[PDB]
Amino acid sequence: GTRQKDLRERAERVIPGGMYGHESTRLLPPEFPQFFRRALGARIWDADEQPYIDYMCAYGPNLLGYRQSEIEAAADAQRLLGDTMTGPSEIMVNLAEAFVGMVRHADWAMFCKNGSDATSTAMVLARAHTGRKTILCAKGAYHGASPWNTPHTAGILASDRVHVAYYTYNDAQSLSDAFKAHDGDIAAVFATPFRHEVFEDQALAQLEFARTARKCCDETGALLVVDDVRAGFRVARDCSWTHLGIEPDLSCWGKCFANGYPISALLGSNKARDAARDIFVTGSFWFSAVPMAAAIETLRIIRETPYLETLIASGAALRAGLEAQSQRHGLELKQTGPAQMPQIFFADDPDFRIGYAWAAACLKGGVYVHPYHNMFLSAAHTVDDVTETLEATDRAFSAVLRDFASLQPHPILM
Amino acid sequence: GTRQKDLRERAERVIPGGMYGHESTRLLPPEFPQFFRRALGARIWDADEQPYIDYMCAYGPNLLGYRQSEIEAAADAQRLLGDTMTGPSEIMVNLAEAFVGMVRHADWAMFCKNGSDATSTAMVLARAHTGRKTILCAKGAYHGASPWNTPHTAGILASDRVHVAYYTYNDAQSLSDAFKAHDGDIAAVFATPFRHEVFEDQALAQLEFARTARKCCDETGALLVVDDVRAGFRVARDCSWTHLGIEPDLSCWGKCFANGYPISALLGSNKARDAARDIFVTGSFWFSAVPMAAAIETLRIIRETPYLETLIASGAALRAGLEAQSQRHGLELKQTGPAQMPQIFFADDPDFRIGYAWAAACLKGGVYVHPYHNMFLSAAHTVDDVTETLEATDRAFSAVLRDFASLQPHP
Ligand SMILES: Cc1ncc(COP(=O)(O)O)c(CN)c1O
Ligand SMILES: Cc1ncc(COP(=O)(O)O)c(CN)c1O
Ligand SMILES: [Mg+2]
Repeated sequence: GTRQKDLRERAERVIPGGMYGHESTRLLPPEFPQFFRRALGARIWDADEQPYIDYMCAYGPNLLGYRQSEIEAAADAQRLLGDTMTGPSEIMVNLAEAFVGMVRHADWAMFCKNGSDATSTAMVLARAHTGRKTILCAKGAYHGASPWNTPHTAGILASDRVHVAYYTYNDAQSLSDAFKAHDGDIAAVFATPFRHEVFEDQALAQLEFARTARKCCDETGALLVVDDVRAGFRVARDCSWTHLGIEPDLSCWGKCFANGYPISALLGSNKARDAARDIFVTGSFWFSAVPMAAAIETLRIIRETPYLETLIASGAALRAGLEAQSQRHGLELKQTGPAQMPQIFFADDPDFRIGYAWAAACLKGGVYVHPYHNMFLSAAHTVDDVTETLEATDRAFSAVLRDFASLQPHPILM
Repeated sequence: GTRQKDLRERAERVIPGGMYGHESTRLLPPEFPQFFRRALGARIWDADEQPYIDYMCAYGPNLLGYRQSEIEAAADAQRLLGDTMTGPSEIMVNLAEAFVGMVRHADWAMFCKNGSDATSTAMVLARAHTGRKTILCAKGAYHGASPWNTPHTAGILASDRVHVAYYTYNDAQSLSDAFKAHDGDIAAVFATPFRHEVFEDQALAQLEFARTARKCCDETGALLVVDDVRAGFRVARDCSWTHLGIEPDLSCWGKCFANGYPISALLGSNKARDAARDIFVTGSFWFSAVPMAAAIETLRIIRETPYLETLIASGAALRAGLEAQSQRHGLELKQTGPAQMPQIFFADDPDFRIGYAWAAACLKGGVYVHPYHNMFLSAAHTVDDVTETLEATDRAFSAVLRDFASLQPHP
């Protein structure tokens, strides 16, 4: 609309490319809005005041609803006291106690801003702890956008990641072999708790893979690092490997544990405490109290309320509804990963032209779904939201069938 | 006091060493409180409700006073709309226009969280722009706590910084020599706008040094990056090298441009725009609107009010007062760098025993000063605050003289 077009014209002049990073719409159909005006519960409004039921949950942070009144009350109370001060607030202690108490593997916490801050801290910690160099990551796994791990390597030197080595996710043989390929020199294994990457089907972690990670780390003294920045608190009320009976040495957390306030965390066992004290990591904003107050109230709600069961039920209902609509319209889906963090692709759609068209058509019905990145459910998504969503998705399936002969892949994608 | 001691005991159990990073009190005298309860204007209150006139300004962020009412009203207005959303707020555009408008060398802005995010982005951008490897930094200059730049190297590999090379700050010949030592391979020169580092006297940047940096960059196509995360908006209303007449290609900003709200920025000229589009930098929280709304209002106040002149006047008064006071007591100071971001050391105090004792004695008088790290003035510090500060500093000078024979360095 008129406001979006003005904003895009202006943005291109003063922001490289008009926008950047994971929230850029550059690889989405052109009808996706870039700039928003407001948000509440499970909904966002674009600059032209069109509402969307939001299945990105702000790319993860919106766990409980935008402007959730209890979290905003806790943030308000802390803001009357102080935020970014010469030292941390006393409540930093309360937050570390609360987080450590919830995470069975952890005896301590460190707070930072970005999830990338937490994964980088984990990497440096493991090198200090072991005196070894090699960090093992799954090929194509996203752990942040630092030089060591950013997925797109313009301006990145080989030397920035020369001591990162790779294994195939969910392949126990591949991981075992990676330990032996750098025999005696493994500082850490990083693993996301499931496979959650762009343009790729999701897949749950396999027990044998997770056991092999834990066993090889135990045998060698390497630290097991679960990167829970994305899945944290939508799989479980603890580390997302809890249900596999596999406890890491370090876990990284972010996005949603203050329901949108900027704070991330490294949780660590006592095994790793000395190395955590030896490294030097910090930032201007890492000791700010208002995000910590929001985190304390979010963690309370996580502990004390059926938020998790609620958002999973909404996810499951959406999944079932799309399966049924899929069969009716003759357009097979691949719905993968947990229903509460779903990847929803079309079968037999290798250039994504079908998925792109369908996602764009859902916008016209007031639904924001994503053709290449996993989605997310919030505890604020209602049974009514899901019913209304499925009316939009029905029409989107019809629009894709109607326009099927004229569909084109995204040019920049191509 | 009692609450501080309970908190340190509890902290030790659930946080490595009870605290970490630049706000840890580990290297300060033991009477420095680690944990605080509240903050307002130029004052902080510790966990035992003792007020201090605060000369750290939260280590830079507090430019206009804690809980500054206009910035909080602007933050409130945005919070009723939305903060961390599926895309940025429309106000991201307003913020970029405002920041670009204020910064003469800049045509575009990118926003992030940490100052370290901005400096890292500048590094990657320069390598993408030039296709070269070597980043030149001043020996001992702090640009963040990433693997490539962190000052303490536990867990850091040689390979993390093998393409960072060093020059001597304020030494034009050293910088020129460093270009030639990596001939045709310089991606960027990073410089803080003055020397501002721990345990060291500060020094203003020399014109010939800055001109050399600009000229060597111009000749080689390397990018000149001014790291203004610390000094930004306390030296000038533009890049802190504005008074030298030297414009960088990139400048890095953070700490105070949203008066405590967490947001940082890379500002760049069109020369660097293509490379800025080519690199991939992002974060979950980098597109949040409320820090951007605080930033817009902070930047307006910076442009439209005499905040700079106010904090400079306060810094100048404090410096002249301490000069006179120290001389009366026969204890010479080294007050270095800008008066509004002062380093206050004692002459002939190589193990900091005197400065530590003095700084500790200031706490008893309700004044928070730092014996090894530069301090900061805010526009909320008043003439009466300086007068009251000087009463406490006087007593601290007397305390140091009384206990002089017994002073011991920090363990
Ligand atoms: C000049 C300079 N540059 C970069 C940084 C990094 O900022 P942050 O701590 O917010 O990551 C700092 C922080 N002291 C700084 O002083
Ligand atoms: C699993 C995972 N780890 C780390 C990060 C990095 O977090 P941030 O973008 O907040 O720096 C992300 C962000 N997508 C993530 O999904
Ligand atoms: Mg625990």
